[PDB]
Amino acid sequence: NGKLSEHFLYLAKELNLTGPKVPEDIYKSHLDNSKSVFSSAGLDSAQQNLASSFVNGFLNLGYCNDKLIVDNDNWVYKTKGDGMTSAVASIGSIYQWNLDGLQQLDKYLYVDEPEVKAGALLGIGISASGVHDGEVEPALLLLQDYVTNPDTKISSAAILGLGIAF
Amino acid sequence: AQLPVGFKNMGNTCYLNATLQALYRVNDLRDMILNYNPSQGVSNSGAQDEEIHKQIVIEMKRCFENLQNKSFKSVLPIVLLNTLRKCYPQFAERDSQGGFYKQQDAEELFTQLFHSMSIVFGDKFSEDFRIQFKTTIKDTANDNDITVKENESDSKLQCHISGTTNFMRNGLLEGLNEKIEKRSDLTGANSIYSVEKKISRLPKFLTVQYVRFFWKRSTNKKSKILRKVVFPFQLDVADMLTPEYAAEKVKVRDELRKVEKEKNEKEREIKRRKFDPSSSENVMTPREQYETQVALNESEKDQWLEEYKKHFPPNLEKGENPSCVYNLIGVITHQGANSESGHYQAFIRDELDENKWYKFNDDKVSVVEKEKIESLAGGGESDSALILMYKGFGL
Repeated sequence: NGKLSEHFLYLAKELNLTGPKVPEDIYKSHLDNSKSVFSSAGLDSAQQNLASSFVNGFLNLGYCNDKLIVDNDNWVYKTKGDGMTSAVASIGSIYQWNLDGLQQLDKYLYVDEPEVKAGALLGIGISASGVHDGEVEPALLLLQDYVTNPDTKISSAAILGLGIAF
Repeated sequence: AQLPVGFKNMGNTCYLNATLQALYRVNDLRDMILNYNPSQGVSNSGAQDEEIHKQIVIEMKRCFENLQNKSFKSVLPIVLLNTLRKCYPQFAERDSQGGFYKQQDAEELFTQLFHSMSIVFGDKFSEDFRIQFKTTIKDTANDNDITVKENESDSKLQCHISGTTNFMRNGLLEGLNEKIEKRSDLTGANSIYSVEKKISRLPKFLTVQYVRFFWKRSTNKKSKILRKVVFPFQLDVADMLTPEYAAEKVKVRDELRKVEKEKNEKEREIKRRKFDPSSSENVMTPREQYETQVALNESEKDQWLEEYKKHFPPNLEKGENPSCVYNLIGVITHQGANSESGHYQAFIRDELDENKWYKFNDDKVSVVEKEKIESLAGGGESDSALILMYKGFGL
């Protein structure tokens, strides 16, 4: 980009296509075929109560609709401990490789526990990977503010996040 | 209730262990023992060893409470044994390590224990083991002479397995044909008598003692009758019962059948719950749900037993079995012909599942089946019954 942008046959299409924005778009077409699932696996009670939540994430690799499962705040607050952190990050993994599904994560970022704030930031990292040269919703916009907050857990999720997304 | 466990051994007390677990598993017997306090005293002052007999009973209390406990495989039989030596010189006998006691005949121990409970409780303990017989005494050569006893009775029935036998069942028949001779020829010669007993009144609890220890004359050794026997799980005694007594028993048995089915109906519904996981309750092992269910079951079973007993006619007398069927609850088996240092093993039918049995090889617990006990060939090839303990159905 700059060679292409100097010629200016079209500015936008070339930037998008050099950038990873077109790689986000082709996948959207693909998902429909492979079939969008709300499928979860994992069992209740004890340390599996933590697992089942996380596992929904891993099973919904790449960009997938699992919007309605996520929309329940029940499952998220039902996780315990440090496991709460991993839950919010894994919601980002449902929405891996794509901006769309930011909104659910932002909610966690403001509310309750220090634990879920760190989780929200890590997950926003995982999701925003589908950009680095589209420069459409930069990672930097979200991620600056939490470096400044001196709490160690919050900052750590966030400055690792920057590393992944760009 | 709570599962039975290891019974502390310490060498040469094998026989002693086996008999004690055996008595415990009888439901009635356990409670009376638990409910024994020295305040109620001996119910007979006909015995100069009245105080000692109280003391035994108390040490068995100790043992029983601890046996039940899943925690304690200790029961401390060190003191109990000491007490036995004082009470009876049979048990002071036989040189050994530490005290003098060693391995013995579980048959000897069982008769002596029996009197101990009998004196403390009185006639209540007794009626629950009294067997009446209408005994006909006919000389084989003089059949014409027939002398009849109607008030003959005994606490214990002998199964003779000497003479042609292949089964416990056959041996119960041969056991009625004891043979005795009589110096009088006013009863017709010095010939053997056929002595034929029919049981005209059953006790709640039936004790079978194998008679089989003898000195084999020809080899000049202690021996025991080597002949095969096989003991079926379910016993039926309908043939030995005099017809007139038998009819009443078949009718009673039917009310009992109904309860046995409602007991096994709600039993199945237990197994399902455990099979499934615990689902949501959140950061919990399944184990905590599960223990609770195990507790329900033990309660439900005692409750079902009480239903059989309440439903029995008020015509039924205490010290009569309701029925003609009995269920096998305890097998004291013996191994080795010598009992001078033979070894005793114990099989005890599991409480929580009657279906299952625990083999208690002294302290050491291993799981076996009810079937495994049926499949025994008996004799000396395998462990073989010396004392069998039989429990009236539903008690």
